[PDB]
Amino acid sequence: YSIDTLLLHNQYKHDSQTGAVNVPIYNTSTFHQFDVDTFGKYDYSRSGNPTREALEDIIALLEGGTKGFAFASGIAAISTAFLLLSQGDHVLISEDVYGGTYRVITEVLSRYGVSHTFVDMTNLEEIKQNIKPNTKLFYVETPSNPLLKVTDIREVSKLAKSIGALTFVDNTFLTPLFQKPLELGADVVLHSATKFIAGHSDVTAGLAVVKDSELAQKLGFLQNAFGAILGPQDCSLVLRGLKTLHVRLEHSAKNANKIAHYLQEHSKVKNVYYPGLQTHLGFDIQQSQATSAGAVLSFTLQSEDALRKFLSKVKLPVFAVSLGAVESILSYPAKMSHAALSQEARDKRGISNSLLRLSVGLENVNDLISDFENALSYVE
Amino acid sequence: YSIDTLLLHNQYKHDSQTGAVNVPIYNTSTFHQFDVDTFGKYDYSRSGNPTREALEDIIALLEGGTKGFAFASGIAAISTAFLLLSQGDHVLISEDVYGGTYRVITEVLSRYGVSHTFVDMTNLEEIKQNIKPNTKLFYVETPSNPLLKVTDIREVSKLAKSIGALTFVDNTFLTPLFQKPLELGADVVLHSATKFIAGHSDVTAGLAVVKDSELAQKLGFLQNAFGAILGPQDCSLVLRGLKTLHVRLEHSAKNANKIAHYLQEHSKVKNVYYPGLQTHLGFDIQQSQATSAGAVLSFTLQSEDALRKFLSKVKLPVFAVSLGAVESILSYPAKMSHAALSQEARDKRGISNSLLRLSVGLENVNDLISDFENALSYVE
Amino acid sequence: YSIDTLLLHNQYKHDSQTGAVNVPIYNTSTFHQFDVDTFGKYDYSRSGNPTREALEDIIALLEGGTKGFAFASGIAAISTAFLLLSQGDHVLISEDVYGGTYRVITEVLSRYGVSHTFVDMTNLEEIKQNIKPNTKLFYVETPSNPLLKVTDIREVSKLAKSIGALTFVDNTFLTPLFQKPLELGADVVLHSATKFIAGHSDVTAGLAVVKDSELAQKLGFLQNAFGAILGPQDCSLVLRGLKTLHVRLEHSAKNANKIAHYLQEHSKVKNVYYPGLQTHLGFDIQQSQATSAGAVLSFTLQSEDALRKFLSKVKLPVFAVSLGAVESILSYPAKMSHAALSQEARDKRGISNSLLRLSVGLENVNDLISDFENALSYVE
Amino acid sequence: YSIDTLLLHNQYKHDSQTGAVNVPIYNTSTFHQFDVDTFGKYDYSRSGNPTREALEDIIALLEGGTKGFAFASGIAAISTAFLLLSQGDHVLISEDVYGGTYRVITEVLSRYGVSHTFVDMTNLEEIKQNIKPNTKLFYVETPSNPLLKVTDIREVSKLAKSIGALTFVDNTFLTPLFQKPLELGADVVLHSATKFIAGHSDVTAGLAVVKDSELAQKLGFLQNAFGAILGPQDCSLVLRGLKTLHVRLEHSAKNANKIAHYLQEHSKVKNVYYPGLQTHLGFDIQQSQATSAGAVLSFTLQSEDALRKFLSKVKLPVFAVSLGAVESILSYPAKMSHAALSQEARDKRGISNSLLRLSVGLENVNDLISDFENALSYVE
Repeated sequence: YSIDTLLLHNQYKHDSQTGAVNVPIYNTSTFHQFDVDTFGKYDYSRSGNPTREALEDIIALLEGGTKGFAFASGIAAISTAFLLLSQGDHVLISEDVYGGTYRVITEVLSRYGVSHTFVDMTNLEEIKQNIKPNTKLFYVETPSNPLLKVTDIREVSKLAKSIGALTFVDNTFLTPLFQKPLELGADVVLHSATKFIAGHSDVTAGLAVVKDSELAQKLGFLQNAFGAILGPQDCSLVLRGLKTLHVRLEHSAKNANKIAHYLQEHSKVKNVYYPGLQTHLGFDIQQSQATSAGAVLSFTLQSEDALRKFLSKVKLPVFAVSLGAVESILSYPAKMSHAALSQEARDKRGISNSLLRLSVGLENVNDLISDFENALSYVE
Repeated sequence: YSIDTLLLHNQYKHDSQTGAVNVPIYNTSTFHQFDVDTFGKYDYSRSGNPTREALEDIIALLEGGTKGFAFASGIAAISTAFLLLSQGDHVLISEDVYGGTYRVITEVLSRYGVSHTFVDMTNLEEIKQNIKPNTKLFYVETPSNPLLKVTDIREVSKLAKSIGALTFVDNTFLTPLFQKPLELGADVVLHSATKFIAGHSDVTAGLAVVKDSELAQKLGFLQNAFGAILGPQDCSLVLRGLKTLHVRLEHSAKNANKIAHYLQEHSKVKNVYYPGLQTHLGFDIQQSQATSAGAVLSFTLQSEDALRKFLSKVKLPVFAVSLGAVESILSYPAKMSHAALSQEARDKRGISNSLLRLSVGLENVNDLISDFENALSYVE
Repeated sequence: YSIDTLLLHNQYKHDSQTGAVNVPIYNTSTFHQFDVDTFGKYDYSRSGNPTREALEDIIALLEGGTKGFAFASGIAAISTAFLLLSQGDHVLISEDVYGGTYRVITEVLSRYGVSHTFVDMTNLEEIKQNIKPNTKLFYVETPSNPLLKVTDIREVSKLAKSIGALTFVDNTFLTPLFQKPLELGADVVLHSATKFIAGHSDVTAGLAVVKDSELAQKLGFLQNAFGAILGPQDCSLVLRGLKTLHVRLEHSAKNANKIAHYLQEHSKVKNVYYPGLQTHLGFDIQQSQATSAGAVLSFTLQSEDALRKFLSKVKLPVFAVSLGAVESILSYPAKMSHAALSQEARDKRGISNSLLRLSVGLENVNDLISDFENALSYVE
Repeated sequence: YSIDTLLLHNQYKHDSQTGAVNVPIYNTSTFHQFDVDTFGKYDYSRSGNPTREALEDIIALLEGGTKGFAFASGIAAISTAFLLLSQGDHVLISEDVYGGTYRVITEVLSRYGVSHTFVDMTNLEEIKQNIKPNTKLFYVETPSNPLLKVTDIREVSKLAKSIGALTFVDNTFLTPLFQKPLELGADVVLHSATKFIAGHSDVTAGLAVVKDSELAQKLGFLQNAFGAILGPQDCSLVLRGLKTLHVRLEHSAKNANKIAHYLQEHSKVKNVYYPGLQTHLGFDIQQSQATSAGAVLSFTLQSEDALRKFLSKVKLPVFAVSLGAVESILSYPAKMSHAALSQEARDKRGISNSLLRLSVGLENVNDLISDFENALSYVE
């Protein structure tokens, strides 16, 4: 069976006891013990419960892993996975990482003797150069926000393997549908399920999957010990969202590709960043490790002036910090994700004041293209 | 107004826009920005949202604090508050702390150069003795599980203040109704809302309150940065539970006191541990810092044999790891909370194989006493 | 075991398969059939499901009945129970019935040849007088809104029995805790669970219980056939609310009694209507069929002017159409429940423009009495 | 904008007060009134609330109507719409109607002097023949279950209009995406939102839309008066489901068409019933009133023996009473929907013991076709 069938045909398609086609919501913190000595499958909801257990198994299945872990947020999943390191440990990490990941490495784990260097993970040499004797982790996020730069997961993993260092990949942007980091040599794959997996902007959630039973024991231990667990009612919303992940992402990715091609040929558009354009650096690497360019693109207008005119005229997209919704989302990274950086740090990452990110939702591609046409008509 | 009125008469008694007497559930991760430059009250649910904000303000109000913080679990609240420390920092902590707190200090923060000594916080001298130049935190849990030993919050706080060290108090057992650690000199108060606050065994939740605006900025920063947030639907269940906290705890505490007095006079009962018994060490300290002995007691039968006979015959209580439910809960700490300790560590904490904890629920006190009578009839 | 123990100690205290102390939410419309010929306990959620089934059994237990039925609203329960009648059938009904019941008899069932006469059910003679050969139903609501008039359930039932006519009792105001109409000769007992049973103003729900297996088959058939079912997530909120019904109502009823006695002695108060006042007509009948006067009272100020002054000054109560909340609710029946009547119909029911209803919540009785004192201070 | 854009771009895409991209869940029964005289937008949740109001407006928008009405179940929507009739009124109704509709006309409304004749609504002459002077309603369900017979909505409506009789259409099978009965002359359109609209088998819900403001006042009055309302938390699940209705139904309908063509050419299949087959009676009528054949087909094997062999071997579909799920559902109408009929009534409707219905979900069409191939391999 292909992965689009597995979203529906798995262990949780029908409850044994009742035939229920949806996993019941166990809104219970306490489980009665029918025996004094042996405890029963569940003692305590934080430790485990049937709703969370189903989401954990299904994400492990989608990513080709042995165990899955559900967290209160994607950043809680990322933070918990970093607790796998101890003081003294060094981290090579993408200079383009999610702002939340940036903040946890620089402001929290720095107080606990976990050091880091930010690097271009797309440059295998610059990576090689900054290796240290205590380097225990390579942290990859591909494709990158908001220019969709591509990291060669296989090559970064091989380098990590060569010094017994771990590889973590934040696979939020493409989901398990399009990219499977564990098959490419990653040790931990991390998701903000808040984004495309849940897909409806209605729940905050994080997932991690591993393939190694020792790492699984350690991450499971940290999930329970820090306690940043996804509540059962939130697991249920993620489980429901997962059921449409194939039809949502196939449609949004295909329409993102058409809109990228249309924007790349408009005379008022300076640059388009999308890994499905042949001229996009990483095009080759993307095709070798993923089965789609995804549903997110960025583009540059002529000036900050054009960009503000465009935003004032477009009707269809929501204007928000986030992505991966069934509604199209326009973001202004210079004013949102990257506002807190120096102008110099934004200039180095190519994050100009003319740049917009589009997360493509489920609107008719022809309505999205017309809405853009119309808004671009009032520019230049 | 007394605190039992404030549970209902506060800022959230009626929604401004609609009159709603309950805070709407904002099941939203994304907020549309109506302006390019200024953002609106909410950008992103993890950062803040109206449902979580109401629970945070109401727990701050109940504890007499300036800011409240809602987490995915009590242990996530405790773990996040420990991230206030850095490597090098030393912690004086209760040897009787919750097993989850024990595990995070000994197995996680020990890998980050945060050291600790476990002490009897009821012995001001033993505390004084183990102070170090780098001691930054005193961690109090009063009353203690499962012997309900009492810590003098005011005296421990004064000692902490005298070396510019922080005081944290885990106030899960008594709730803000009965004990207000911030008024007694604590810097952070911590709750498993999973227990009495929510009160219905149906949601996992943690709370922290502070009175100092700097600590509030730091803890708020850590809440967002690690991301172990309480989801809005779970906040709603905690908000609903809080509305009965006075009528639930007044009834359970009063019935716990009657059952403690009845058990202390039964010939088949060896010991009763309850801070409302005049003969309980800490009786005086409890009355000076709290307005009730609470809803939890422990007692010892003659042998492990009597205890197993009693458990086989009692009908009313649930048998579980937890407490603070509307259903009465019997626990066997030697087999549950403290199973993982050495026999020597259990012998030192007074945690014998004859000892049961009772969390008193809302059953008729006369039905509970009869059910105990009946079960004790088949013993000795 | 007393009824306050049965709220917690029943078939649903611990899930067989898992120990769950709360009934899982079966958010499922479809159940997989593991066999072609036999169907399994559940085929379809509207027909039945485990969450609704638990609420149905627990309300049957509380009311001393054989079967319970959960509906989308109290008025849906009342409307479904009226479908037990056919065209030609005549109904004797309380002239003081809930406005929703009034509207369904007069505007809907009147188009289907179900006729009625409105009567004082407190006058056994006026009832006797308006009996007809086709009278199939006596509809009782005791105590009445908003003057809390009392109907003798036993005597009305005996009269009904004597002509093979049914008795329905709307027991919303007192709940099964205080009044058990099935033990007093009623055939159907009806609840707005929206009110005291759920108790938190957060869910709309109706219940019906019967003791006769034929009526149970007919009402079950109508529940399924019209389909006005309570959804599983709403059943869960009602199940959660039921767990505090004893501690909520014991506190509110006791405080209602103190506030009734205090209002009856204030010089600016003209009348108090409460079945716990010795001078209240029905006092004797109430004590004979119920174990409390309940949590609702009404009172009259000197004028509409005093009433408006009082409302402008009181701080604690919410001002709303409803009752049975953990927050105290003041209502103005002349402007709310009974606005749509003629002045003549309000004059006959004693529903003056000086009259307020109070549903007593969980606020400190001394804060409620002070808040009333203070507001009455600005009157006369 | 096309309808697939309107599923996302409507009045509820962003909350005014907060930017919320999802409508908050108003779990509130009571609304505080800030004024004594005027009431505020909401008085009581049964009467109206913001979550239900959004679902009601969005379904009105999709069906091209002026008002929408949300009910506890599709059968509650159908039953409420029948309360538009009075005793004496006569109904012409499809002999193939949903079993719940059949039961309410024959067992409930028959006791209230509402008479009916069951007819082939696909035969304009047989309809014409059974008209009576008191005929007030024509009840259409197209396409029919389980042979997908097609009713000419325009022609049935014209006939109804010609005697001032109402037209109701149950549009559950095609949804507003594919068929708009109000544009074809229907007065009321009815949905089981339980099926494709919600689409995830996780909520029971009904909808009705009208275009006429008088009918809207009458149906709104009956929605409130009988009280068979959809709770806010259930409205939220329907609102969430609606967001994927285009990508779900476009995929399922396209795959249903491929599977219908594949089954029609298999040598072990006797008949295929699908309105997208050129040889299906109603093919022409379907294309004239709808933009797709939909996601449901039926087919006949050689014998009851083949059918039981096929069911024993197929792996992918769930086996259930229902349809319109993201999981493929096989049903056996002779044993499920139509078990309760005489063999003669099933013989007349063409509902043989060799017939299966398939509701196509979101599985890979090639996995569904292979799973059928494989199972058919063990037959004949």
